[PDB]
Amino acid sequence: MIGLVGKKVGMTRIFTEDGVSIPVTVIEVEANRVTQVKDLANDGYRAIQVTTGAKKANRVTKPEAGHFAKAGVEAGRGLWEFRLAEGEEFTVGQSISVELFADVKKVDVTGTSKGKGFAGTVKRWNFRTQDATHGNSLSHRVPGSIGQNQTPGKVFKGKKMAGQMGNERVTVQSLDVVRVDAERNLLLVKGAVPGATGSDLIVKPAVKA
Amino acid sequence: AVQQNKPTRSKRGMRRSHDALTAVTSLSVDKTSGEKHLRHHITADGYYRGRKVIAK
Amino acid sequence: SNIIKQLEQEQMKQDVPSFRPGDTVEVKVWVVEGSKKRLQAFEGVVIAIRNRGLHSAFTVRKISNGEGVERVFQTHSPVVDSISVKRRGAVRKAKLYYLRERTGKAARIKERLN
Amino acid sequence: MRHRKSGRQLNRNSSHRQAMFRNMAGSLVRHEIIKTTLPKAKELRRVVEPLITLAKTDSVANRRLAFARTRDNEIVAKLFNELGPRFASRAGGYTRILKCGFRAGDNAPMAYIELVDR
Amino acid sequence: MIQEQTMLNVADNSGARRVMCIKVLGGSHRRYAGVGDIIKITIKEAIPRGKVKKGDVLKAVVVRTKKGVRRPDGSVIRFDGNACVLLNNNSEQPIGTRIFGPVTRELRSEKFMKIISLAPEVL
RNA sequence: GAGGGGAGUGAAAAAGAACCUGAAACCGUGUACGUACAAGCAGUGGGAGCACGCUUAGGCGUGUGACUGCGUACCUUUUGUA
RNA sequence: CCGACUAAUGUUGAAAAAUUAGCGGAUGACUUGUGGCUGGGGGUGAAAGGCCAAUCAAACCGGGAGAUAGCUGGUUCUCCC
RNA sequence: GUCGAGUCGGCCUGCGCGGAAGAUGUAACGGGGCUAA
RNA sequence: GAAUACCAAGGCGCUUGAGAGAACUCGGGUGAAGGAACUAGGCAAAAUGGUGCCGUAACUUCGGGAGAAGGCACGCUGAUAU
RNA sequence: GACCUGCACGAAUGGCGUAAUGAUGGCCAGGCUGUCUCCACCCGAGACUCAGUGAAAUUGAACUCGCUGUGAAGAUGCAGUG
RNA sequence: UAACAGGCUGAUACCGCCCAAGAGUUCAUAUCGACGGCGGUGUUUGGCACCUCGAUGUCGGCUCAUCACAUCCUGGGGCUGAAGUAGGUCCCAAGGGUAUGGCUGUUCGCCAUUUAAAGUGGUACGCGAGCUGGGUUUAGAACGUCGUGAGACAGUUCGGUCCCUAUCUGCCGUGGGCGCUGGAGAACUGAGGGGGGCUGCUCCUAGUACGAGAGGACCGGAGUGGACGCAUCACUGGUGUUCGGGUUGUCAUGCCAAUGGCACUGCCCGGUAGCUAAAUGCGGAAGAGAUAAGUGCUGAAAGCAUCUAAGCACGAAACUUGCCCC
RNA sequence: CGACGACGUUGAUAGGCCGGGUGUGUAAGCGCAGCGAUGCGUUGAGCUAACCGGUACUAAUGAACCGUGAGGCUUAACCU
Ligand SMILES: [Mg+2]
Ligand SMILES: [Mg+2]
Ligand SMILES: [Mg+2]
Ligand SMILES: [Mg+2]
Ligand SMILES: [Mg+2]
Ligand SMILES: [Mg+2]
Ligand SMILES: [Mg+2]
Ligand SMILES: [Mg+2]
Ligand SMILES: [Mg+2]
Ligand SMILES: [Mg+2]
Ligand SMILES: [Mg+2]
Ligand SMILES: [Mg+2]
Ligand SMILES: [Mg+2]
Ligand SMILES: [Mg+2]
Ligand SMILES: [Mg+2]
Ligand SMILES: [Mg+2]
Ligand SMILES: [Mg+2]
Ligand SMILES: [Mg+2]
Ligand SMILES: [Mg+2]
Ligand SMILES: [Mg+2]
Ligand SMILES: [Mg+2]
Ligand SMILES: [Mg+2]
Ligand SMILES: [Mg+2]
Ligand SMILES: [Mg+2]
Ligand SMILES: [Mg+2]
Ligand SMILES: [Mg+2]
Ligand SMILES: [Mg+2]
Ligand SMILES: [Mg+2]
Ligand SMILES: [Mg+2]
Ligand SMILES: [Mg+2]
Ligand SMILES: [Mg+2]
Ligand SMILES: [Mg+2]
Ligand SMILES: [Mg+2]
Ligand SMILES: [Mg+2]
Ligand SMILES: [Mg+2]
Ligand SMILES: [Mg+2]
Ligand SMILES: [Mg+2]
Ligand SMILES: [Mg+2]
Ligand SMILES: [Mg+2]
Ligand SMILES: [Mg+2]
Ligand SMILES: [Mg+2]
Ligand SMILES: [Mg+2]
Ligand SMILES: [Mg+2]
Ligand SMILES: [Mg+2]
Ligand SMILES: [Mg+2]
Ligand SMILES: [Mg+2]
Ligand SMILES: [Mg+2]
Ligand SMILES: [Mg+2]
Ligand SMILES: [Mg+2]
Ligand SMILES: [Mg+2]
Ligand SMILES: [Mg+2]
Ligand SMILES: [Mg+2]
Ligand SMILES: [Mg+2]
Ligand SMILES: [Mg+2]
Ligand SMILES: [Mg+2]
Ligand SMILES: [Mg+2]
Ligand SMILES: [Mg+2]
Ligand SMILES: [Mg+2]
Ligand SMILES: [Mg+2]
Ligand SMILES: [Mg+2]
Ligand SMILES: [Mg+2]
Ligand SMILES: [Mg+2]
Ligand SMILES: [Mg+2]
Ligand SMILES: [Mg+2]
Ligand SMILES: [Mg+2]
Ligand SMILES: [Mg+2]
Ligand SMILES: [Mg+2]
Ligand SMILES: [Mg+2]
Ligand SMILES: [Mg+2]
Ligand SMILES: [Mg+2]
Ligand SMILES: [Mg+2]
Repeated sequence: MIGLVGKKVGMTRIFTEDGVSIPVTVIEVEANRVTQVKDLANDGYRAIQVTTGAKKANRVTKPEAGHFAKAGVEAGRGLWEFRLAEGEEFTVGQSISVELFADVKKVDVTGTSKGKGFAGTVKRWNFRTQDATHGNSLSHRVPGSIGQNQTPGKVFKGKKMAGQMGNERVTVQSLDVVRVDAERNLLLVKGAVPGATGSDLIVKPAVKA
Repeated sequence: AVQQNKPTRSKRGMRRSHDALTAVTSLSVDKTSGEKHLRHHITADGYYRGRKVIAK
Repeated sequence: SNIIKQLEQEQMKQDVPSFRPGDTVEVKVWVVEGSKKRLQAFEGVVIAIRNRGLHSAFTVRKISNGEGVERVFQTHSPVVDSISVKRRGAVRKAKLYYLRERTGKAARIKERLN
Repeated sequence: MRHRKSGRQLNRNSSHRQAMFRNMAGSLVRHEIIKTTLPKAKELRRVVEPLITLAKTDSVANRRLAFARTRDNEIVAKLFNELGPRFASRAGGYTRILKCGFRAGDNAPMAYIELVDR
Repeated sequence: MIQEQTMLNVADNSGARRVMCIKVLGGSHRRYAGVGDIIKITIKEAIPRGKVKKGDVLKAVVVRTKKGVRRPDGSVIRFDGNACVLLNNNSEQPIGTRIFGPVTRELRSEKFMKIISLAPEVL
């Protein structure tokens, strides 16, 4: 099943009648405009490419503008692709809105996780700290050993060490759909989703179900 | 920790392959005084975007 | 953001009485014991108030059956059926955490005559 | 990480920064134009402009608030008697920063910061 | 939020006054016991003529914690101290006949209905 | 200012006082060729291509060296050393 | 003021023994300035082989002196048998 | 008593089968591959 | 009090600066719940901390132990007393 | 704290006690805590970037990969291979 | 030319197998296996002296691991002296998982209390240019003991300096160059690589099947946890020297009043955003393919029998996918 | 650090400014009561960072720079 591109508005709660507070991420899903349909004959696979939102005209380059104009669709802020299932058909220029999730119980949400910059092994990999005291010399958050001896005489590939953390694609799976609000272009899902307020999100019906 | 072998002049040059300075691509011309200046900076004679901002 | 403020405004209680730290309040909360739902009162001094729109909260301290207990209520939660001020207290701080180290006479709060 | 945080440390402690910007706001009010490093000029906006906004409303309490900041009654007097009136109809942006190259001693990026109607 | 070495007050008349958690039961590397959780204890102080003696090793169920419990609406209930009710090591039923101070609805279970019945107040 | 370019002296200033000759290590600028899918004592045997130049107009000379066979420095000490 | 019990730092140091937080003595067998005396198998030592000019199970400088070294290293152009 | 071409279990011998678990990586033909290579 | 804090007289900002606001190191501040479970060892850190008064055990060489332990009061204003 | 089976105590190279004293050795408790469960955030000095100055140990020469094997018997440099 | 580690060896050690006296009511072979026999590993105790004495830091802890499988748990299976429950024994299986404390320098061990389980080994008895430095193994001192004595003792006791700014390989991240054949902006495909893969308890099926009873299931389903991981900040909280306040000493702004500086942010009480765990969402799977041990169908060679030779079907956390990231 | 994303007057990119929120907890001044410390009123006052909604006041300058001008050979399938 295809998904939709939205935007992380933020989190709030829904109080139910029986006194449960449901933490929800509010996702603004404006209409997704189909900009290109890809088929097996021309592209080797079946997919739709969509756009959403809007971009200032002088920020749209002539190549991107020609691509939008061929679809007869106003320019959105980006282009995202969704693979098509067997019973799935779409037309160029078609608008797809958040009522797509009207009957969907659970969704997978993909965003770009917040960026922690250069992270140490303690933060990045949950390495334990060495002694704060008891004689420890300059080695309180340092990684410890990184290998063996002469055998093997090298560090193994994939060794956990300090480095860039976050600012990467992350998917959180099978979040409850709390509410679909077609009039306000809003999807509320229970729980946290990746990324900072205002960032793009990709929402698809849950793959695990 | 220190080298076991003397690095070559070749390796020294390869390392310095990123050390070259970059010249300012273009200077700007004040519309009133006609003098050259760094873009978004005032001129030597106290002009910015045609206005005599600083005297003396 | 306007979107989230709309979503929260639609959920907010419109009948919340005014109260201040140091007031004695009685909170009636729903308790479900089987298919039976009934109201249970929790009465004590307000030692903290968090003013945060739909997410507003307040903390009530009481000595109950020989034990000090604090309950942090979510103001706009349907679990809270009603709030009523039993006594206006006169204090000067926003947060009355110092009362945690007071008992009896040293824990008294002057009434706010107004 | 410094997400959403505001303010430059400027390789100083807070008390030093506070004193420095008190002095520098005094100098800008006195001379109406000063040369400093670009980052310091950008930080100085956030100190001087609220002082002018405060000076727009002349009262004993506002003069005392201006004195608690500034600690200079000549500066306070200039604020309330001249700058507030001069800027009475200007909604913010009482200062202008003009980049002016690099310092000889340390290649520090430099700028003039001036009052907009100087 | 009780762990090994935590001292607890006693909310029953079993005769113990102070006990110490020596194991959080019910899981490998399990760190903490909360309200409603069963711990292994040693009695560190006890009144002269009670049903239990200093140095006995037995079980207890935590019934009050400073960390407290959360409720479905997000509210919390916190207590000024940590307290437990001593349980027979095999049957895991209370040793005492009276329960002191308030307890919480988290103890409403088949195993701890007796504590709910005896408690003066359930929060 | 330092330093330099001229002018002049001188047989000579590339004898200018940081001064006869002015080697090598080491560091540059210029030109030719090679070099960004390629694994190791860096050479050696084979070898295309490019550039420059040669009195017979023919191949040759000089420089470079794609690709390819083989190939673990030297001394010392040792039964024996990459 | 005289010391130097613990830790961290520093360890191509700010320093060839320190800095910082703590620590001991602080009218005494105390501590300090100036000058004096004891000299190398000798001095001096509330004694650790401690100290005797960043040197101590025999100071430093010069001399015997090129001690001796059955040990280690090194030993320089070519070709022929 | 019943079917119509062999049946049985000892020996000697050629080639093979099991017995046969190890640590960075195939890793006990130098490799590819080979039923002959 | 020659301690300490802030100042006077007086003398100084320590002869590289400017930015940034990663890991990690150094020197510090604070920390939910727990409270020595850390570790060779409470190393380090945290803690105690003043004055007056009340009160203070075994033991003892009759001096001590002892500031044992433990506890109470403490600012400001007015009067007693311009 | 006892027992005595003192491998191998013992009476001025003193025996056994001993109040007081000790930056002395061992053990236990109250308090206290980031010592720890289990780390989080923060303030500063470095680390990072720009401008100025400008070291060091080491160094046969280097066109300085992994693996399995070989081999002066633990290989970037040998073989095969990735 | 010894002590450490490597190397060679494998007597010794550990593991496996062969024969089967006998135990096992009966019955060698459910389980065990005498007297003897044959191997595997490199794994203990050793042997040797090949590498290093112009130096290859040697116990234990900490941090961080990585591999083997002779498997501790979880998974699949045969036999049982397997009624059930729970066991024994062997086979397959390395995906993931696989205690915290008291004592002691300990490793180990014993002990307490957990757990589904608390695996066994290799990796310079992995890891000190990563930490420690309690132990061993300098100089001080003392005891016992030996010695006439200087001194000595894998006997004991109290004390006792752990350096290195990373050139190369490697590894975690992150750019610059050129290439990809006119140049450019985008969206992709997916060769290939990495991550992930754990599990308890409760309830139902069912007090059923089994069983004289005591007890008490398979198969299948439901919920809720421990540990781990990813994200996030709505909630609960920490921090919050950039916000507000209280307060001690002092100095100043002429003074009063009001303020500012300094004293660890002077000391404190609160606390915004952000960052964050103790906070709260989510995950491990299902399914599919090909299999292991194992079970079979049909079936001759060998008129029978036979899961196998021809053919055909099942079969596990291993393998290939499915899920996530590059 | 490079990098990556947004924005550059046809503009909400940042600062300021306006409104709000949040936090602290009733400013200053004046008045009243009290011999006074102080209390009370004006007053939930004053102040309020990194937050939310807005706003061209300030700063994001016209330019300039780089990058080119129809893109190899052969063969095949076609279009002429
Ligand atoms: Mg970031
Ligand atoms: Mg730890
Ligand atoms: Mg050190
Ligand atoms: Mg440290
Ligand atoms: Mg070497
Ligand atoms: Mg460089
Ligand atoms: Mg910001
Ligand atoms: Mg600096
Ligand atoms: Mg200060
Ligand atoms: Mg001249
Ligand atoms: Mg001559
Ligand atoms: Mg010359
Ligand atoms: Mg090439
Ligand atoms: Mg290739
Ligand atoms: Mg070769
Ligand atoms: Mg030899
Ligand atoms: Mg050789
Ligand atoms: Mg001394
Ligand atoms: Mg000191
Ligand atoms: Mg004394
Ligand atoms: Mg003294
Ligand atoms: Mg001696
Ligand atoms: Mg000396
Ligand atoms: Mg002599
Ligand atoms: Mg002689
Ligand atoms: Mg000689
Ligand atoms: Mg293998
Ligand atoms: Mg002083
Ligand atoms: Mg910092
Ligand atoms: Mg630190
Ligand atoms: Mg602290
Ligand atoms: Mg804490
Ligand atoms: Mg606490
Ligand atoms: Mg405690
Ligand atoms: Mg311990
Ligand atoms: Mg431990
Ligand atoms: Mg200490
Ligand atoms: Mg302290
Ligand atoms: Mg004796
Ligand atoms: Mg005698
Ligand atoms: Mg004696
Ligand atoms: Mg520099
Ligand atoms: Mg190479
Ligand atoms: Mg290798
Ligand atoms: Mg090898
Ligand atoms: Mg050996
Ligand atoms: Mg051996
Ligand atoms: Mg020999
Ligand atoms: Mg060796
Ligand atoms: Mg050597
Ligand atoms: Mg096996
Ligand atoms: Mg595998
Ligand atoms: Mg799998
Ligand atoms: Mg243990
Ligand atoms: Mg203990
Ligand atoms: Mg080792
Ligand atoms: Mg090991
Ligand atoms: Mg070290
Ligand atoms: Mg090492
Ligand atoms: Mg000695
Ligand atoms: Mg993987
Ligand atoms: Mg928030
Ligand atoms: Mg808080
Ligand atoms: Mg604070
Ligand atoms: Mg403040
Ligand atoms: Mg005053
Ligand atoms: Mg001052
Ligand atoms: Mg001062
Ligand atoms: Mg048959
Ligand atoms: Mg405001
Ligand atoms: Mg105030």
